Formats: sequence, C-alpha cells, structure tokens
Amino acid sequence: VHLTPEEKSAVTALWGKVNVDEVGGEALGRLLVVYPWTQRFFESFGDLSTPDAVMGNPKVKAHGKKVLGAFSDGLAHLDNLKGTFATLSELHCDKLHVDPENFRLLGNVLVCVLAHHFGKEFTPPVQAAYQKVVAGVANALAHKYH
Amino acid sequence: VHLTPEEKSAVTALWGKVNVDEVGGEALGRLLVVYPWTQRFFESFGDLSTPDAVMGNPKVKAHGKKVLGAFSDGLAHLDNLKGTFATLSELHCDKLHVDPENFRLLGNVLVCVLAHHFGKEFTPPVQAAYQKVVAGVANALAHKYH
Amino acid sequence: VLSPADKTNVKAAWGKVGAHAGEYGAEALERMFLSFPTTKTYFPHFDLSHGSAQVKGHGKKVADALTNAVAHVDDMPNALSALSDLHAHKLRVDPVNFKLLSHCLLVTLAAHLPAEFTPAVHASLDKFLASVSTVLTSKYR
Amino acid sequence: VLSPADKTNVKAAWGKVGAHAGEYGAEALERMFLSFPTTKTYFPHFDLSHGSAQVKGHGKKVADALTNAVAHVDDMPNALSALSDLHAHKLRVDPVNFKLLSHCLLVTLAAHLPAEFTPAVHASLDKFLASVSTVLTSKYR
Ligand code: HEM
Ligand code: HEM
Ligand code: HEM
Ligand code: HEM
Repeated sequence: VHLTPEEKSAVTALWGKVNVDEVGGEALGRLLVVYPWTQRFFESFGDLSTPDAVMGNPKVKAHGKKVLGAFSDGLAHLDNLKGTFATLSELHCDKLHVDPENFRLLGNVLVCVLAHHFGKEFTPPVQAAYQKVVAGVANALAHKYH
Repeated sequence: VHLTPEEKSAVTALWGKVNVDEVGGEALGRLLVVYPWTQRFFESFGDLSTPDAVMGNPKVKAHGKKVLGAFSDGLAHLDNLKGTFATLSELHCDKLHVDPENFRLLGNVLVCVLAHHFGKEFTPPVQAAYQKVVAGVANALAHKYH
Repeated sequence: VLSPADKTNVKAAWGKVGAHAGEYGAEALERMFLSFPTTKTYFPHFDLSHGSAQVKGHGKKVADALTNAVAHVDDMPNALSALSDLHAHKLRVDPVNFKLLSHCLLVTLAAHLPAEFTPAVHASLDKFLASVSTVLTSKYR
Repeated sequence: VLSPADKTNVKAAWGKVGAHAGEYGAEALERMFLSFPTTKTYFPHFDLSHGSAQVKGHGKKVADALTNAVAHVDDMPNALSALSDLHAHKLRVDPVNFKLLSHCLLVTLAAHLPAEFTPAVHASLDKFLASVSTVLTSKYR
C-alpha cells in the first residue's frame, strides 16, 4: 500500500466521518444478500432468508462493526498490513477456510456502501484511493494461503 | 511457499524430467488458444488465428521457453519468490498492464501440460504440490500491484 | 437467470436513472480507469483525462448498450449478440475486465441514487450486470 | 455458447472417456480436495481420505451429471435445472469453487487421454465446463 500523500488525505478525510457503527453491518449484510454463498458461514446468525431479515439481524450489525474495526485498524497501519492481519489471516484461512476471492467482494461492497453514504463526495479519485486499500487489506488476509 | 519436504521431492523429481524446451511453448500456446483475450499481448508474434498456427508459431516456442526459465528459476528460490520475480513483476504490471488473474490461468495451463506429459505419474498429491508453486509464482508477479 | 423480482428492480432502478443515464455511463468509466489502471491499455486512442469528451461519448454509448439490455432483458443474448463479437472477437477483452466495470457501474449508481439502491435492488443489478457481462464474454465459452 | 465445433470435440473427447467416466469423476475430486483445501469444508460428512468409497461414489455421481450435460448440450439449463437449485440454493457453493473443480476435471482428463487432449479439444472442454458451471451458479444471477 503505497498511497500518494494526496490519496491519503482523500482516504483520511472521508473515513473520519463514517458512521463506524452502522456502516460496518451495512457492508457485511449486503455481502450475505448479494453473494448468497457467503451466508454459508453465518448460519449461526439466525434468519438470513430475506434481505429485510439480514439487515435487521442483530448478529450482523455486531459482526460488521468488528469487521470495520479491522479496517480502521489496517487503515492506520498500511505500512504493514500483513502483520496487522496475521492473526485474522490464519483464522479466515486454515480455520474458517474462506476463499480469498471473498475478501475482494466484501471489500468491494464496502466501497459501494461508502458510495451510498457520501454520494457525490465519494469522487472517482477517492474511490480508486479506497480501491487500493481494499485490495491491500484483501491480500494481507489471504497471506496464510501460501 | 512452505512445501513439506515430501512435496519438495514430488516437485523436484518430476521437474528434472520436463522437456524444458518443448513444455514451455506448450503452455503459453494453449493459453492463447483456450483464453483468447490473452492473445492481445502477442499480436506481434504473427498468425495466432487457428490453434495449429499458434502451436507451430516459432515466436511462441521461443517465449514459452523463456517463461519456463522463470519457473525453473523460481522453483529453486521458493524461499523468496517476490525478489526473484521483482523485475518481471514491474514489467508485467506497470508496463504491460496484465491482469494478475492471468498469471493464475497460465500457471493452471502449465499444470495441465504437466498432466498431459506425465499422465499417471502426475498423481493428485504431486498436483497439489505444483498447485502451491503456481500460486506462489502467480503472486510474486502480482506484487508490484500494491 | 433473473427472477421477475430482479427485472422489476432493474427496470425500476434504471428508470430513476433517466437522462442521467449517459452521464453515469461516463462516470463509471472514469472510475474504472482511475481505480483499475490495467484497463487503460484498451483505450490508448482515448484521452482518459478528467474532462475527456471521448470518455464522455463512450459513456453515452455504454449507457445506451445497457438500456438496450434492460428493455430486452427476457432476451439479452439476441440483443447484445453484436457487442459480443465486437468485444469477444475483435477487441478480445479479458473477461475479468467486465467484473471491474460492473463494480464501478454500481459504485456510480449508489452515489447517485441513495433512495433506490437498497440491498435488494443492489443484488438485482449485480445480477443484471453479471448477465450482461456473461452475454458479452459468451463468444468465449 | 459452444460452437458446433466444440460440442463435437466434447462429444468425441468424452466418448473416449467411456466407463472410466465414473473413475475420473472420483479422481478429479481427490485432486480438488488435495490441491484446494478450502473446498473440504463442504464435505465434512465425507471421509476425504485416499480410498474413500464416499468420494468414489460422488465421483460417479458427478461423472453422470456431466454425461447428462454432454448428451443434452443444446439445452443444459433445462437438464441441470435441478442441480442448480441443489447447489445454488440448498448447498450455497461459492461460485469460485466451480472454477477449481473444472480445473481438476481437465487435469484428470489430460493425464488419462494423451491422444485426444489437443489444444483445440482442451479449449472445447474448458468452454463446456464453463457453461456447466454457469448453469449451476445460474440460480445466483
Ligand atoms: C476486509 C475483510 C474482512 C475483515 C476486515 C474481517 C474482519 C473480521 C474480524 C474483526 C473478526 C472477528 C474477530 C473477533 O470476534 O474477535 C472476523 C471473524 C469472522 N469473519 Fe471476517 N473479516 C473480513 C472478511 C470476511 C469474509 C469475506 C468472510 C467470509 C464469508 C468472513 C467471515 C468471518 C467469520 C464467520 C467470522 C466469525 C467469528 C465468530 O463466530 O464470532 N470475514 N472477521
Ligand atoms: C508464471 C507466469 C509467467 C512467467 C513465469 C512469465 C515469464 C516471462 C519472461 C521470462 C519474460 C521475458 C523476459 C525476457 O525476454 O528477457 C516475459 C515477457 C513477457 N510476458 Fe510473461 N510470464 C508469465 C505470465 C505471463 C502472462 C500470463 C502474460 C500475459 C498474457 C505474459 C506476457 C508477457 C509478454 C508479452 C512478454 C513479452 C516480452 C517481449 O516482447 O519479448 N506473461 N514473461
Ligand atoms: C458493461 C459492458 C460493456 C458495455 C455495455 C460496453 C458497450 C460498448 C459499446 C456500446 C461500444 C461502442 C460500439 C460502437 O458504437 O461502435 C463499445 C466499444 C468498446 N468497448 Fe465496451 N462495453 C462494455 C465493457 C467494456 C470493457 C470491459 C472494456 C475494456 C476495459 C471495453 C472496451 C471497449 C473498447 C476499446 C471499445 C471500442 C472503443 C472505440 O474505439 O471507440 N468495453 N463497448
Ligand atoms: C462440475 C460441477 C458439479 C457437478 C457436475 C456436481 C454434481 C453433483 C451431483 C450429481 C450431486 C449428487 C446429487 C444426488 O445424488 O442427490 C452433487 C452433490 C453435492 N455437490 Fe456437487 N457437483 C459439482 C460441483 C461441486 C462443487 C464445486 C462442490 C463443492 C466444492 C460440490 C459439492 C456438493 C455437495 C456437498 C453435494 C452433496 C453431497 C452429499 O451430501 O452426498 N459439488 N453434486
């Protein structure tokens, strides 16, 4: 994660606004809804049958919240993402056995959510700025896969 | 690239037999034939219209040969693949602009070629052994993409 | 496949897009190019700079191509038949590249339609564009 | 899509497979499981060890499923319609996982048919299996 200093301000200024509470679940939920096969890892979360049930599910907003903690975390440790995500990697990898392709999708829905909430502020340069981050995070987690 | 010592002997013993001459082009060619969009990077190679023209093309056997040199190379430097492929990375990345997904496909056709030539010797354990290598190489080249 | 529930969403989410259709088609592109650089290699003759009228024009073109698809969903293969050849044969576009533009097409819709881009409609479009991208890389399968 | 040239290859490459069809269906699986571990999470009730009769049996099942597809190519969607639900709905198999098994299905064919697995026929099958995997993850789009 290189990130020109101007791409930094873009990512920085935008994030600090993010409703770190709601946004988390907004992503994870849409992941379960738009990419159904993901749901196979949260049967334990309760009813995930309709979208309305997934977006109202308390287990989802509670997990997405954490998931965003991992972002905010990595977002302030770009310099070294692998180490930051070393634990989570192993977990998602040799434990949960989640296909790394799914870490790109989640990151991609997150970028849709961020587009949904900041509409016009989320300009094309600010998107490509986050797009670097999402891949960056998405790769550190797929590390243990070597 | 971890590679248990027994997966090492599998990869080792098999490779040393490989017709490092013919096998190279056999892969690259099938890549151009089975994944047509790849051809967009070798217009300069001449007629790549039919499969027969791609497999008879002297530019292809000459390039695949090199491409295999990179494998044999990385195959004896697993310990550090990124460095080994640091140059090639930058080239394929910020120069040729080849989507990293294509480095998985090529590696995957290579594994088909290897199955084609050793038929029954290429057992399932020996495949998963190379499958690690192909991803390993496939990732070191996609490095410059961060 | 597209359940009658999806095609309604798509059809309802797109009507709201209206005349802005062509503008969003040009915004998506800019997004793809800035986000995924490796896609700029297809557009060398294009001046991929911010105000680029070319990118503006092809944005309209891409827009209409999808519209054609919405208003002919129950038969996308026949409609975009042409485009398939053009992208699959002549242009030889790496299939991956369709998944990217599809992403930036939603990142653009979501930043323009905050009332309609609900999770359900979000999935409908993802499906729609997935089918649109299937058809175009059909002349590959 | 599948040009009449592909369906002939497929049909010609598969006939050569003959009664070994079910054995190769079990070999592919073993290959997928050893190569791509993250796929074993779908088969917990299975004894994915080397001689596993379960893996042998499902290998036959998968084999026949494709045969059904070859001998009904000009209409795969209707044939595997069932399987789609079963994988897309009940089992919820990550779509990626189809690209892997498709790989190991060719790695298995190529190590068994050295005379027919020519580059041309190699592409035909890749296309065939791509369509087979499209159909199954159709109840997704
Ligand atoms: C950017 C990517 C992702 C981030 C940052 C992320 C982050 C996290 C964090 C913070 C935890 C929980 C640790 C704790 O409770 O202390 C976690 C757990 C887990 N993650 Fe992820 N995750 C990501 C992608 C995914 C994806 C794509 C899936 C798979 C479909 C997934 C499935 C899980 C599951 C099921 C657990 C649940 C643990 C429990 O039962 O409490 N995650 N993830
Ligand atoms: C395991 C993956 C791959 C390996 C090991 C590999 C290796 C190489 C090597 C050794 C060179 C040439 C360096 C020289 O001539 O001194 C090269 C060049 C190049 N590679 Fe790759 N490559 C890989 C994947 C790909 C893929 C998937 C594509 C893109 C579709 C590709 C396209 C090119 C091109 C076009 C050049 C041509 C340079 C020229 O014009 O001479 N390579 N590659
Ligand atoms: C969402 C799917 C896509 C649609 C709807 C779409 C539609 C079209 C249309 C309408 C045209 C112009 C036809 C004409 O007026 O002659 C076209 C041309 C073209 N498309 Fe796309 N396209 C899609 C994706 C892509 C992607 C993925 C790329 C590459 C990154 C791309 C590259 C091209 C190129 C290079 C041309 C020719 C440009 C020119 O010379 O003006 N398209 N496409
Ligand atoms: C090439 C595409 C595939 C075909 C042809 C295929 C075909 C089938 C068939 C025939 C059945 C058995 C139906 C029955 O007798 O009730 C089945 C079951 C199943 N498939 Fe597949 N399959 C495919 C890919 C996969 C993949 C990608 C996975 C997962 C990695 C998978 C996981 C399953 C599971 C878990 C079952 C149920 C197993 C059981 O309980 O016995 N299949 N599939």
